[PDB]
Amino acid sequence: GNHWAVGHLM
Repeated sequence: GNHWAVGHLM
């Protein structure tokens, strides 16, 4: 679906 919380790596 939507990419709400994805890819939170600095």
